[PDB]
Amino acid sequence: HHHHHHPIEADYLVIGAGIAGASTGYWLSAHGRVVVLEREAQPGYHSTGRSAAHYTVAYGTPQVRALTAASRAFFDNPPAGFCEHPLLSPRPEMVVDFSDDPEELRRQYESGKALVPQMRLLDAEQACSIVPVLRRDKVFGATYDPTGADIDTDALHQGYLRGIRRNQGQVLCNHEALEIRRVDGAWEVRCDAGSYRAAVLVNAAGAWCDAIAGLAGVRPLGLQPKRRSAFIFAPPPGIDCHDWPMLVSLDESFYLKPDAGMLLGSPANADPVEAHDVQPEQLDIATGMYLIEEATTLTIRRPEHTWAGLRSFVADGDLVAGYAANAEGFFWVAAQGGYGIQTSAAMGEASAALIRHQPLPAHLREHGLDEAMLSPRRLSP
Ligand SMILES: Cc1cc2nc3c(=O)[nH]c(=O)nc-3n(C[C@H](O)[C@H](O)[C@H](O)COP(=O)(O)OP(=O)(O)OC[C@H]3O[C@@H](n4cnc5c(N)ncnc54)[C@H](O)[C@@H]3O)c2cc1C
Ligand SMILES: N=C(Cc1cnc[nH]1)C(=O)O
Repeated sequence: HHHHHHPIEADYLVIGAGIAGASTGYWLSAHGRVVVLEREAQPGYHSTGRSAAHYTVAYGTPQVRALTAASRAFFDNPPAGFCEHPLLSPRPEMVVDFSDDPEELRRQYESGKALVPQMRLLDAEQACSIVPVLRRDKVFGATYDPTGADIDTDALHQGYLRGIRRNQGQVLCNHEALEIRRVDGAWEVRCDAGSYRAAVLVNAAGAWCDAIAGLAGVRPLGLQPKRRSAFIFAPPPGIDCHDWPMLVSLDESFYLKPDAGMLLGSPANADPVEAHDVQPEQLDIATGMYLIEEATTLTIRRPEHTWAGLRSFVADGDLVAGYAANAEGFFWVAAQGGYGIQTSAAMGEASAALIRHQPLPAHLREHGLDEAMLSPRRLSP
């Protein structure tokens, strides 16, 4: 009984305009009519706007590391017109053993080196030379990856969205998917002012991917959102930290990285929560500050910024890009975990190819990617 606009027909409806939907949409948009439906007034209000903006190959499961490695070429050399400035800035990563676990440190070095030939094994004095605020008594060695990079996430994200629009796609904010139904051979999404129809529904809804499946009547993946908090604080007078690496503890108890002229800290937490607009917890922030003040000579007065975001995982820690079994046209782009920005070029290209029933492009297969490794079918016996 209330007015709605006539339905809009497309080839692919993408739910969510974060890095997952934007990257998938970007690679789809040259081939057909893309409509991206985003709940919020802005596309990057949830996880894509809350990251540490870093690129690190030796991080995550083997599938994650391949997706990340395979994304570098786009990031370093994107198409003409994609963006105005470089997407990556040099930022090596140093993983420091603060718990005296040489066997773990060696395992991570050998593992890392196998993918990153320039990775180095450092002794405690070498780690303290690189970040001189480290407490030598607390340091037992480190790994060092000279190939790490900071990512200009806003430029990357906006580049994907602009690409969609240049290919006559639509990116519609304030268009929460409220209902989803298979109607006359298409998926039909009701938003508050009108509905959208396409043969393909691309579920790129971040921590809400299983909620979208629940609207559609599609069996969910078992996605678990996990809260991670972070904060920005001023370095003490006299400390010039602008060229420090990203510093991470071996057991992921905290990390620390320069953010221009400030420092970004985090307790690197993973507290399981429901999908929601997540806020930082005081205990998260206090724990991160405590651990930084114990590992280093830094004293932290009060943060300039605090936030938290959701890193969402399925049971095996791997990303998901594939059609749902037994649910025609429903395509998952999910389980980005702590890796959705640094994997986005490979995930977007792969997902788009698979949506289109195409082979994975050579450069992706050469990095050891295949359809089965990405598929949600692997979560099932
Ligand atoms: C503290 C922290 C540090 C991190 N560090 C890094 C890092 O250094 N590098 C890295 O690669 N990753 C990092 N991550 C991970 C990265 O943030 C996520 O993997 C990535 O942002 C997930 O993108 P997404 O598109 O899946 O999710 P989101 O960006 O959350 O996008 C999903 C979108 O779906 C929309 N949506 C949900 N439901 C609906 C609906 N009903 N209708 C319409 N739209 C809907 C949401 O509003 C949202 O905009 C970090 C994350 C955190 C929190
Ligand atoms: N991905 C991160 C941080 C990161 C470190 N190096 C690259 N990324 C996270 O906190 O999920």
